[PDB]
Amino acid sequence: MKSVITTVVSAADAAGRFPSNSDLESIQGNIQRSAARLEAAEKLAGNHEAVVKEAGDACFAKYAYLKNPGEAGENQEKINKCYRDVDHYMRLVNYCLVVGGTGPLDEWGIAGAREVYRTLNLPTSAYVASIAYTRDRLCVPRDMSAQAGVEFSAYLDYLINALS
Amino acid sequence: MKSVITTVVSAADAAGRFPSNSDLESIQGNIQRSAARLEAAEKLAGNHEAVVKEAGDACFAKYAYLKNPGEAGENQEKINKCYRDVDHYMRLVNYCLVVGGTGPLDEWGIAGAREVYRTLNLPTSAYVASIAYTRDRLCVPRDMSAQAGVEFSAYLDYLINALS
Amino acid sequence: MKSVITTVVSAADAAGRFPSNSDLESIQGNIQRSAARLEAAEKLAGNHEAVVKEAGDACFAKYAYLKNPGEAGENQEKINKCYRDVDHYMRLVNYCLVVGGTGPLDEWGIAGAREVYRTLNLPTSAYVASIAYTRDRLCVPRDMSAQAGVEFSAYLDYLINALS
Amino acid sequence: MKSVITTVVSAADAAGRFPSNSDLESIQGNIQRSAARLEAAEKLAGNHEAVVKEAGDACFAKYAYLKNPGEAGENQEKINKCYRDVDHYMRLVNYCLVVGGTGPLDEWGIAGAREVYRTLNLPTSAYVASIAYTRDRLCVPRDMSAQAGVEFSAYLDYLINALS
Amino acid sequence: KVVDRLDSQPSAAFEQTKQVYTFSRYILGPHRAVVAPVAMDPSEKEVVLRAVYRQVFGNAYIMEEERAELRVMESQFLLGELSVKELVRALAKSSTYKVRFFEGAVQYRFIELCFKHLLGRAPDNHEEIAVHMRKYQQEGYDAEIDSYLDAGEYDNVFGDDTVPFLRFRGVYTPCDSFNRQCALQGGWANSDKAMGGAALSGYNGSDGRQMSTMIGNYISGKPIPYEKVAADTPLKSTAPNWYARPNPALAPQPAYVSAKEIAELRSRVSKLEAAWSVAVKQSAAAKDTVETWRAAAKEMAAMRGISPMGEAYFGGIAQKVDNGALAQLGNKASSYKKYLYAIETDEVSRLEVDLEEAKGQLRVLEAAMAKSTPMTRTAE
Amino acid sequence: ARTAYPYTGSGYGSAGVPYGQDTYGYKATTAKSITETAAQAGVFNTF
Amino acid sequence: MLDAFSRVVVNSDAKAAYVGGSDLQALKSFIADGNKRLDAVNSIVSNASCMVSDAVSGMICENPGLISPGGNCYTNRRMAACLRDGEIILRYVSYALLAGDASVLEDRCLNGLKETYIALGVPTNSSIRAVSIMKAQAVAFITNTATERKMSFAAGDCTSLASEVASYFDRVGAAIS
Amino acid sequence: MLDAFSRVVVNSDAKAAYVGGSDLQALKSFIADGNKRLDAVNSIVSNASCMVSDAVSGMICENPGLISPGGNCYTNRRMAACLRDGEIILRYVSYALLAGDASVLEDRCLNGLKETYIALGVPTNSSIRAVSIMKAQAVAFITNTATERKMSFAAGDCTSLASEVASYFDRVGAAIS
Ligand SMILES: C=CC1=C(C)[C@@H](Cc2[nH]c(/C=C3N=C(/C=C4\NC(=O)[C@H](C)[C@H]4CC)C(C)=C\3CCC(=O)O)c(CCC(=O)O)c2C)NC1=O
Ligand SMILES: C=CC1=C(C)[C@@H](Cc2[nH]c(/C=C3N=C(/C=C4\NC(=O)[C@H](C)[C@H]4CC)C(C)=C\3CCC(=O)O)c(CCC(=O)O)c2C)NC1=O
Ligand SMILES: C=CC1=C(C)[C@@H](Cc2[nH]c(/C=C3N=C(/C=C4\NC(=O)[C@H](C)[C@H]4CC)C(C)=C\3CCC(=O)O)c(CCC(=O)O)c2C)NC1=O
Ligand SMILES: C=CC1=C(C)[C@@H](Cc2[nH]c(/C=C3N=C(/C=C4\NC(=O)[C@H](C)[C@H]4CC)C(C)=C\3CCC(=O)O)c(CCC(=O)O)c2C)NC1=O
Ligand SMILES: C=CC1=C(C)[C@@H](Cc2[nH]c(/C=C3N=C(/C=C4\NC(=O)[C@H](C)[C@H]4CC)C(C)=C\3CCC(=O)O)c(CCC(=O)O)c2C)NC1=O
Ligand SMILES: C=CC1=C(C)[C@@H](Cc2[nH]c(/C=C3N=C(/C=C4\NC(=O)[C@H](C)[C@H]4CC)C(C)=C\3CCC(=O)O)c(CCC(=O)O)c2C)NC1=O
Ligand SMILES: C=CC1=C(C)[C@@H](Cc2[nH]c(/C=C3N=C(/C=C4\NC(=O)[C@H](C)[C@H]4CC)C(C)=C\3CCC(=O)O)c(CCC(=O)O)c2C)NC1=O
Ligand SMILES: C=CC1=C(C)[C@@H](Cc2[nH]c(/C=C3N=C(/C=C4\NC(=O)[C@H](C)[C@H]4CC)C(C)=C\3CCC(=O)O)c(CCC(=O)O)c2C)NC1=O
Ligand SMILES: C=CC1=C(C)[C@@H](Cc2[nH]c(/C=C3N=C(/C=C4\NC(=O)[C@H](C)[C@H]4CC)C(C)=C\3CCC(=O)O)c(CCC(=O)O)c2C)NC1=O
Ligand SMILES: C=CC1=C(C)[C@@H](Cc2[nH]c(/C=C3N=C(/C=C4\NC(=O)[C@H](C)[C@H]4CC)C(C)=C\3CCC(=O)O)c(CCC(=O)O)c2C)NC1=O
Ligand SMILES: C=CC1=C(C)[C@@H](Cc2[nH]c(/C=C3N=C(/C=C4\NC(=O)[C@H](C)[C@H]4CC)C(C)=C\3CCC(=O)O)c(CCC(=O)O)c2C)NC1=O
Ligand SMILES: C=CC1=C(C)[C@@H](Cc2[nH]c(/C=C3N=C(/C=C4\NC(=O)[C@H](C)[C@H]4CC)C(C)=C\3CCC(=O)O)c(CCC(=O)O)c2C)NC1=O
Ligand SMILES: C=CC1=C(C)[C@@H](Cc2[nH]c(/C=C3N=C(/C=C4\NC(=O)[C@H](C)[C@H]4CC)C(C)=C\3CCC(=O)O)c(CCC(=O)O)c2C)NC1=O
Ligand SMILES: C=CC1=C(C)[C@@H](Cc2[nH]c(/C=C3N=C(/C=C4\NC(=O)[C@H](C)[C@H]4CC)C(C)=C\3CCC(=O)O)c(CCC(=O)O)c2C)NC1=O
Repeated sequence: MKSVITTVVSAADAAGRFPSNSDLESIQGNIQRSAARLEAAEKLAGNHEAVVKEAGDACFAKYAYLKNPGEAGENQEKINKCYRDVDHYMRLVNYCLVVGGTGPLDEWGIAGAREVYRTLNLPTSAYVASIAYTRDRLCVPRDMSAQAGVEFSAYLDYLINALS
Repeated sequence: MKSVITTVVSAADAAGRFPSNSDLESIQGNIQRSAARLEAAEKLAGNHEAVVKEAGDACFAKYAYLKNPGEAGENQEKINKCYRDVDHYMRLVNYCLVVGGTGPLDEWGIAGAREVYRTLNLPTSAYVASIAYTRDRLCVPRDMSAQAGVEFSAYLDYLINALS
Repeated sequence: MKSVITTVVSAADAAGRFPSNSDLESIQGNIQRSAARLEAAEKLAGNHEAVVKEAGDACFAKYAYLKNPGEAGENQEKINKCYRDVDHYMRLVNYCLVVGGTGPLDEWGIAGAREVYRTLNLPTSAYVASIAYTRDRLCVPRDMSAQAGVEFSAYLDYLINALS
Repeated sequence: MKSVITTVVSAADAAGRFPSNSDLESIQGNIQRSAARLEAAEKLAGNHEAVVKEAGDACFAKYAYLKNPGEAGENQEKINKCYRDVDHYMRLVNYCLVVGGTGPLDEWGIAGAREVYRTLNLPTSAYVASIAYTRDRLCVPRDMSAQAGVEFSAYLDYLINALS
Repeated sequence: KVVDRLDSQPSAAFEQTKQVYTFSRYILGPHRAVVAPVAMDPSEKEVVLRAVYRQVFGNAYIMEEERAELRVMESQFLLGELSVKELVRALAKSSTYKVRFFEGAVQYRFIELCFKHLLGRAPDNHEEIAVHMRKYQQEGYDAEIDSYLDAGEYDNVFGDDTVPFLRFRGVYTPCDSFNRQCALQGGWANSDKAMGGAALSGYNGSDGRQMSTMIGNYISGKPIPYEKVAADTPLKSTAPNWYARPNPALAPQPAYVSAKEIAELRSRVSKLEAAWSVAVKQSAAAKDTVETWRAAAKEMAAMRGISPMGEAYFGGIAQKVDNGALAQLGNKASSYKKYLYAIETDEVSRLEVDLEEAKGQLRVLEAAMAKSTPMTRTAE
Repeated sequence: ARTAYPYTGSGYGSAGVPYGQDTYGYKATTAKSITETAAQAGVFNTF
Repeated sequence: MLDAFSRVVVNSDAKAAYVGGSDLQALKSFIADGNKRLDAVNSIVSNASCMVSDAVSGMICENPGLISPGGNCYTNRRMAACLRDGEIILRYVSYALLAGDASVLEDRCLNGLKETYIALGVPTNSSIRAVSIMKAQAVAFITNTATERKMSFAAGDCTSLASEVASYFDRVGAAIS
Repeated sequence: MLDAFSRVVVNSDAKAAYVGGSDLQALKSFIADGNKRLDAVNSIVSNASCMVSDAVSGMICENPGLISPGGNCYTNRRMAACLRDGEIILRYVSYALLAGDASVLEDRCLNGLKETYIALGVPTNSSIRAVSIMKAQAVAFITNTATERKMSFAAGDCTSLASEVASYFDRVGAAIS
């Protein structure tokens, strides 16, 4: 997983160097920013049932054609597997808020997605519709604090940019 | 120069990635630690004409044989060039306190030193004697603050370990 | 070991060739010069006690500061290990007079010396002082013959140039 | 050209070394053996009229079928070019006796011969027949001295082994 | 002996990197060794693969439609069966390497390209080019690639697990080979499809002639002009980024140059070299005024030398200082700092700076004085 | 003679170079103005 | 490559000067609005995916001749390379804005890019236009003046970072010219 | 590369002449003082370590602008590289003196060196001076006229080998010019 830790000690390992002042100095920011980026972690972890529910129907409200026969969400079990994917992506965003980098996203949701979504006819626009609907519904003093909202939206946007 | 900045954007450039949250998070420690590591910079910059003086005679007090004929410090201009080298090394430590990494040291004092000091018969022990004499004479509330003294001693001993 | 033999054999092996007339012609000089370079071998081998003794005290006579506390020759066992090193180097010069090339020197005294002498604070100038003191005390008709003295001094100064 | 000189200074150039005592020692054999190998050089150079004459008719006496129509020596100008080739090979052996190695042979008679002799239907056995006829007609005290005859026969059989 | 062994030799057991690489241009830019570790995350396998595709194809875009070719042979590396050298052997014998670098190329271009891909180096001399041409013409492309990899020079330098990289050796036998190496890799924003001309000549950019320059430089020993080594180069992608007294980076050539400014500059440089060659002889002989008196003043200063603290009362008053290696002889902090302004204070050194910069200004003007007929001029 | 960089001046302490390289301490202005220099340059006509 | 801190170090190393209190006024002001610099870089890398398809399509809806037969953006392969080009330039500009110094821009992206396009036949007029539309998007995203996306920020002024990234973009444009 | 023996072979191959008795008076005289050639090469390679540090330090006390800030020998890395190409040039000159022919000097060391030093910004004036001091050390060590090291030799004359190595050193100097 790419984080603040695993970046600076692989740059040191590739050069064969001991951890210098720069290495130690990079982890000092992992002390300051982790008060903000971890506050969104339990906020998403405790209320993760009202966000998948509110994103999944917004995806089908933007694209009502998916429930037609021959399409991706034609029957009930396909919609059940569709809500499971938004739950998976919100779990990976919850993980990335905890590591402090885009490690778990890039390993478990991003790498190889552009092959399986084209092979199984899953439209990526309907995937980014739910993430964008989660993105604009962030009441910055009500959902979380200000910097926790910044850290949450910066990981939502990253998944949006990577899926498109 | 290896610093907190140039490490995380070359790791991103080698992977072809945009600056992620780890890249931004590494520079947050460059905001906290730069209050301490810059406080030693003007302290060394303003009083650099007493530290070179106090290190140079300690080098010759440990090794009085250098003033013998045929040795490295036999005449006056060689001792004049010897004090200039300690001034050079303290200037590079002053630079490394400002960048925040061991960049200027590794570029301008470390790389290729082990060839020129063996070719021109300069004993490296007499080089590290002056740096060690500067290292143990750090009165931690009197010379500077505590963390500025830690940041100063960590760059002095890096040069000590690299020269030996 | 680099010698006259391992020189033509390795130069041909790399080309996949049989030993040609140049390969045979190179060993003809190993017949002429081995009368001179072997005459110094038993001369150094039989009187190898009066040379280490005369080099070791000349090393400490040039550098009396080594017997100070904290230095390299502060106690008795360190001086005992110091005379052992000059015995080692004269044994390697005795081997190189027998091999005909700088094989045993480059394998057993030269490779990796510049790391251990800097790590253990052994001054290389005090190492080359004893070898130079051996070098200028070669009475060319009294110690050995003329060409044996040339072959001996050419291996002493090779070690001098390699250590500095 | 591969000789005693060009071998030992390319081995030194590939390693980045100055000419050591092995490099000087290899050229000492080029002083001893050059009294013998140069004595055959003017002996072959002064009497090269009859050796080519002697070898050319022995080639056609072993193989009388070459003068048949459709063969290699069917007309007069082809036999004229056939004697020119034995003159070329004896000139290259004369050169190799002067350099002291198989340089000029390997550059000018050996490299690429196995393509042109197969493309132009020149039988290599008829080439080595003349060289073997020159080889067994070496009266070791009458043609030259003993060592010069050894050096001459060692270059004749090298060409014999390379052509077959 | 400042350099012990070269990089063509195998690495010693005492050093982590080669000794030549510690003070060359190796430590500066991204042309470094990328070693695959012995157990790898599926994260950090892609760090190796991206460096391989950056190196072996030599800066190619490679759309993922052109990656579904190589999804078979990458999988043997992702499992951990293929080493890195067998991976570049499998990648060179694939078809996308062939259609890019073999299938529209003159033989000189293909040989000099796989010298740059499979090794970190330029073609050294002509004799090593001819042996590879004759290796291809009798055995084919498949044995031609193994002629590069399966010899001495690959395994002593890269081993089996470092990816190839542009080698900054520091020790060049044929010299020009450094200039050919710097002119073969054209900096960080170049490729071989662009430098080989395989896109302008191609039809809709595909089916391009992979033509080559500098084949007159291989055959005749005629070395590379300086503009391809200083303008677009890995020297400035792996630059030290410092203050050079002559700046080695060339200025872009000016439009509307005249012959009058060239004539006055060529007179200036001829005055400067004549001034330098006479200022040389006076230096180190009459360099100092207190030099004859240096031997005289030492014996006057040798009196009244004392060890402990407090001497030289000079009448009733007690205070005194002395006791200091640099101070015992009257020197101050400014006595060693006079070497740090020598560029603009030494009378000899001023001429040497202004000689080199007048030369550097001169050299670009005759590059601009290669164009004559439809060339409008100004009045400065 | 020496100092590849001679100096200006006259009287004792001189070197052989007039004061200002032509005995002109404060020299007149020879350059033209902006639009003048542009108009004679021949290349900035549209400007 | 260098950054804003090391830039003054090579300036002081040219004269063997210690970095004194005069030099640190410029750098302690670099620390004071460092949070604004991170907040400015985060706004660009968030919409970097829209910025390339925004700019390249704007460059098309101006010079149709690029999608003309024989044109430089006529093939899917050539259109993918142009979209790949745009992203590389946007990546290095965001490196230079994060570092506070333009050094990593003009030895890793622009050094040798002039000949790369000349030798390829890439038309420089449209290359200027694709960079200037991205510059116009950068000043809109830093000053929070995009038409249809507004991002949450602490209140204050940000025209200095906007002028810095505008200074990087015409460096790119003058390099490819 | 060639040597003294093969040099006359390429001269005879240009006319298809056998090497006759006229050509061998130059080469049998090359064998007669071959021991003086080995004794001359051995004196240079013995003090080759002092020769570079002798010459480069002489080039420095010539011109303090090299160790000036921004100068070409200002960094430890640059000083190590200058001490490195002092040794390479001394190595190839000792190759050429051992071979008796200047061929290995000007296709492995000097071919392409001038435009390398032009492209690097290496000042050629000091490059001439570092080679000339090494030339002056070479004639002193061959003729046994060094100030503080004398080597044992058989008595005789050696100005021919000294003039040969002096002829190699200005070949180096005219190449780097
Ligand atoms: C973990 C992080 C986290 C969030 C991002 C929000 C997310 C969130 N809030 C609401 C639900 C709500 N969200 C809001 C908030 C707002 N409505 C607006 O029009 C404004 C834009 C904004 C305040 C500024 C309101 C007012 C409701 C209740 C009514 C509604 O749905 O709008 C819902 C629908 C299900 C539910 O009622 O819970 C969700 C998923 N809550 C969280 O716990
Ligand atoms: C760890 C990360 C992770 C994911 C992101 C998902 C991704 C994913 N989705 C599906 C599989 C599917 N995914 C969807 C989802 C959708 N179809 C749509 O139209 C919408 C865009 C979306 C619902 C909102 C559907 C409908 C299927 C069934 C398709 C099929 O069975 O062929 C599959 C095939 C195997 C399976 O059925 O699970 C995978 C790997 N799974 C994962 O393990
Ligand atoms: C830039 C950083 C910086 C430092 C590291 C110190 C460095 C320093 N202090 C002193 C000089 C001094 N330094 C000390 C300090 C101490 N003496 C001790 O025995 C204790 C170990 C320690 C305090 C805890 C004292 C008491 C003096 C004056 C007398 C002396 O030299 O000891 C000197 C000798 C020249 C001089 O008098 O100034 C130097 C170089 N000052 C600085 O400005
Ligand atoms: C930027 C970093 C930088 C350095 C570290 C120095 C390193 C350095 N020192 C010397 C050169 C020297 N350096 C010393 C110094 C010493 N001898 C000793 O016994 C002591 C260990 C020490 C004094 C305390 C001496 C005496 C010389 C002269 C040696 C000579 O001229 O041969 C030289 C050769 C050129 C010169 O004379 O300057 C160089 C590159 N210079 C630099 O530019
Ligand atoms: C294996 C090779 C070999 C040598 C190199 C010498 C080495 C040698 N000779 C002497 C010892 C000696 N060496 C000499 C020789 C000389 N004194 C001079 O002033 C002249 C320069 C030179 C003769 C030309 C003399 C005269 C002595 C006895 C007195 C003395 O120590 O000087 C010693 C000291 C111990 C001893 O007495 O044996 C040594 C190590 N002997 C050897 O067996
Ligand atoms: C085969 C070749 C070979 C050598 C050349 C030596 C080299 C050598 N010397 C020492 C170790 C030592 N070597 C010395 C020697 C000296 N210190 C000085 O000041 C003088 C220069 C010199 C005496 C004249 C001393 C004093 C030590 C002890 C240092 C220590 O124990 O840390 C060690 C560490 C292990 C040990 O104690 O033996 C080694 C490998 N040993 C070898 O096996
Ligand atoms: C350059 C080197 C060199 C040589 C290799 C010989 C080569 C040689 N010798 C003879 C010619 C001869 N060669 C010999 C020699 C011998 N006959 C024998 O039966 C014995 C085996 C052998 C002496 C031991 C004799 C006796 C003749 C004259 C008659 C004859 O042809 O046999 C011929 C034929 C043409 C001629 O008459 O000259 C040739 C080419 N001479 C040389 O100048
Ligand atoms: C420098 C080294 C060197 C050589 C060794 C020869 C080799 C050689 N021979 C021939 C060419 C020939 N060579 C021969 C020679 C012979 N045919 C036979 O049956 C016998 C084996 C042999 C005579 C004894 C003949 C008959 C030809 C003419 C074949 C042809 O013209 O097709 C050719 C083609 C060009 C030409 O006609 O010269 C060459 C390169 N030439 C060289 O330049
Ligand atoms: C390290 C820095 C770096 C870059 C800046 C890019 C730039 C770049 N683009 C191309 C290659 C290309 N670049 C373009 C781009 C364009 N053509 C146009 O008309 C538009 C103006 C513009 C897009 C906006 C096109 C169309 C090609 C393909 C040319 C072809 O296939 O023939 C090449 C040659 C390699 C190749 O063929 O893919 C390079 C180096 N790549 C890099 O590695
Ligand atoms: C003729 C063809 C043509 C186009 C294709 C568009 C493209 C386009 N957009 C902008 C101008 C812009 N383009 C963007 C880019 C984006 N805006 C967003 O909200 C997204 C995040 C992202 C793409 C998804 C932004 C942010 C601006 C600044 C103004 C704004 O949108 O608020 C500009 C430069 C100024 C302008 O002309 O308006 C152009 C050429 N306009 C055209 O004239
Ligand atoms: C690790 C990720 C990381 C970040 C993304 C930034 C996040 C960030 N931005 C600001 C804070 C700010 N950011 C801005 C910037 C702007 N405001 C505007 O109205 C303009 C649109 C825009 C100009 C570009 C301003 C004006 C402040 C407040 C002043 C300041 O703190 O410097 C602050 C301080 C206030 C706070 O949140 O506590 C932080 C932490 N820092 C980080 O550590
Ligand atoms: C095969 C033949 C061969 C050579 C002759 C050398 C010469 C040589 N030197 C340098 C490189 C250099 N060479 C010098 C040398 C000098 N600068 C001066 O002012 C002095 C006049 C002179 C020393 C006496 C310096 C200072 C550099 C470093 C330039 C830099 O680091 O920017 C380079 C470029 C590679 C590099 O950066 O290291 C080469 C090829 N190396 C070789 O492989
Ligand atoms: C201004 C700076 C300056 C220097 C650093 C020295 C360096 C120096 N030495 C010599 C001249 C020489 N330099 C050497 C080299 C050496 N001599 C030895 O005995 C050792 C073996 C080896 C270094 C350890 C030799 C052998 C000579 C010839 C004269 C002699 O020493 O006997 C020369 C050329 C002629 C001359 O000027 O004398 C120079 C520039 N001289 C200077 O003017
Ligand atoms: C393997 C290593 C190897 C060597 C190093 C040389 C060693 C060597 N040099 C000379 C011999 C000699 N060397 C010289 C040279 C000189 N005399 C002077 O007074 C000048 C200073 C200097 C000129 C350069 C002279 C004049 C002779 C004697 C003449 C001669 O033998 O040619 C001799 C012949 C005398 C003898 O020792 O038996 C030998 C073997 N040969 C080798 O095989």
